[PDB]
Amino acid sequence: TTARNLPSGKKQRIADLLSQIIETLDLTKTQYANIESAYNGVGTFLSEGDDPLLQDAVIYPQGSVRLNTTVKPKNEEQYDIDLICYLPHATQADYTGVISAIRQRLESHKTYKTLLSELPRGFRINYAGDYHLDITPGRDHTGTAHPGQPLWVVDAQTAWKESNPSGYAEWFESSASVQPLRTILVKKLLNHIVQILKRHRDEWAAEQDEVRQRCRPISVIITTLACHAYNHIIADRRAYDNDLDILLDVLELMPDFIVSTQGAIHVNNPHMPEENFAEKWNRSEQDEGPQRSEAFYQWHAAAQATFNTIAASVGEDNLFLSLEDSFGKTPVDVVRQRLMEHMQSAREQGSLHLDKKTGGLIATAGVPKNTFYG
Amino acid sequence: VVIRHHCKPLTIAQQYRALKAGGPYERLRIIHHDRTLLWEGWLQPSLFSRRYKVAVRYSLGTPPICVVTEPDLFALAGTRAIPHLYPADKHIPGARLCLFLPRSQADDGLSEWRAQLKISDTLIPWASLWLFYFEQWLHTGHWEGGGKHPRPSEVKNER
Repeated sequence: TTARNLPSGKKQRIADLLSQIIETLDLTKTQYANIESAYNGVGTFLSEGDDPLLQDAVIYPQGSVRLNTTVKPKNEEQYDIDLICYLPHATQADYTGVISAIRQRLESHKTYKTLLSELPRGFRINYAGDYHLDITPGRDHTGTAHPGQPLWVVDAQTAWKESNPSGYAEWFESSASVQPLRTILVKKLLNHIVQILKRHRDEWAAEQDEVRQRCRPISVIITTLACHAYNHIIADRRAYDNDLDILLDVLELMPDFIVSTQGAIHVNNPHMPEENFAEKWNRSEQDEGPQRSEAFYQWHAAAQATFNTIAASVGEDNLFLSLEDSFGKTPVDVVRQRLMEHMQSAREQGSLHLDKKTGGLIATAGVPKNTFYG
Repeated sequence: VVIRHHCKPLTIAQQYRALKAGGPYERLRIIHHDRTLLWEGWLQPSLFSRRYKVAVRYSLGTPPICVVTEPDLFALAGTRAIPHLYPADKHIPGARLCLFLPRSQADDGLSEWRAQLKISDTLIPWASLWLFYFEQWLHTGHWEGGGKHPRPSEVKNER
C-alpha cells in the first residue's frame, strides 16, 4: 500500500498525528521571552562599555531562532540559540580588537564571567540546564546591494567570510505566508513541514554509523530546498488537498534544486550569491564532501519510504508502533495518552456516538454506562 | 428514572426492524418459531482498525450474548487470556464477550442492559467499544478501560 492511494480521512489523521507530535518538540513563548531578555541584557551590558570599537553593538537572533523552526534536541536538556553582534564602527577593525573587547568585558561582569566558555568561532554563555547563547562578532560589508545585511563573520582560516542572515529570514517569512489553493467542498505550514523533516532526520541519523552521522544533512540546506520546492508548488497553482503528499511532493522536488556547475555544487542563498551552504559538499578531501551529498539522497529515499510503511499500517496497535519507530517514543506517548483521556471524558460526558455505517466510535447516540471485565 | 413499571419486555417484532436500519447485515433470521433472532455483520472500531464479524442472539426472558466470530481476535491475541476466548454456549465458534454488569451485583435492581432497551442501540456500541480497548491492550499492556475484575474467592458470575 502506497501513501498516495489512501482515502483522505486516513491521510488527514496521519497529518494530525505528525503535527501533534511536533507540537511537543517546539519551545513555548515564555521560554522565548526568557532568551530574548537574556541576550538583550547582554547587549545592553555591551553598550555600557567605555571601549570605542565595541560601541553600538546590536544583538539580533539567527538560525532556528529567527525562522521559528525550533525542535527540542533529543536526549539533550539544553536548547541552541545563536546570536551575532553588529558593529557599525568596526568596518576596518581587526580580529584581536573585537575579540578582546568582548572577552575581557564578558569576564568583567559578575553574572556572565563564570558561565563564559570560549569557542573557535566565537563566545558562548552557559546558562545551566535550560538553554545557551551563541555569539559571533561581525563587521559590515559594503559594495553590493541587498534588503540590507551584507556582513562578514569570523573564521580562523580567512578571518572574514560573507554571510547575509536577515535577507534569508525575510525571504522565508514572505514565502511561507502564502497558502496553497484549496478545493471547494460541499506557525506557518512550511515551518511545520521543515520541523517534521528535521525531526525525522534527527531520529534517522542515530542509527547510522560514524561517517553518516558526521556527514548528516544540515538544517539550512534542507530549509532552503524545502522553501524553493514550496515556492514552485505555489507558483504551479497545483491543487493540494492530500496532506503528506505535500511532504512527498516537496521532498521529491528538493533533489532537483541541487545545482552542479563545473564540478562544483552550489546551493546558494537566493539573496546573497557568494556563500555556498554546500561548500562542505564541494570540497573532497578524503571523500569527506562526496559522502555528504550521499546522506541527503539516502535520507530522501528513507523519508519517501516511511510514509509508505505508515500507510501500510493496519490496526491501531501497528500505527502507534510505526509512529514510535519513525518519530520517537516519548513524543508518541503523550499523544496516545491525550487521545485516551479525551475518549474517556467522552464516555463520561456522553458524546460517544455510534456511526451508522461501520459502528465506529465517534469522539466529540451517547453510549450508556457500562463495565467491561477483562 | 421514575417511570411506570407497567412496561414489560417487548415483542420480537420491535427489535426485528431496528437492527436493519443501522449498518449492513449479511443475515437476520427468525429461528425456533419466533423464539430467537440472529444478527451478523462487520464492525470496525477505528479508522485504521481491523475488520470484525459480530453475531448476536436473543430470547425473551434470557440475557443476550455477543460473540466475535471472525477474526479469531488476531490469533487469540498472542496467548494471555483476557479477550475471553470462551466455549460460547456451544453453538457459535467464537470468543464470547461480556458487555454489561449482571443484575446480581446491581443493588438498585436495574441492570445496565434491560429488555426495555433494544439490541442495536447499546449492545453493538458496547461491543465496538470493547474491541477498541482490546486492540489498545496489545500496545499498552494494560486494560486502560473499566478495570472491574473479581478474584475467585470474591467472584460472582452470571453467564
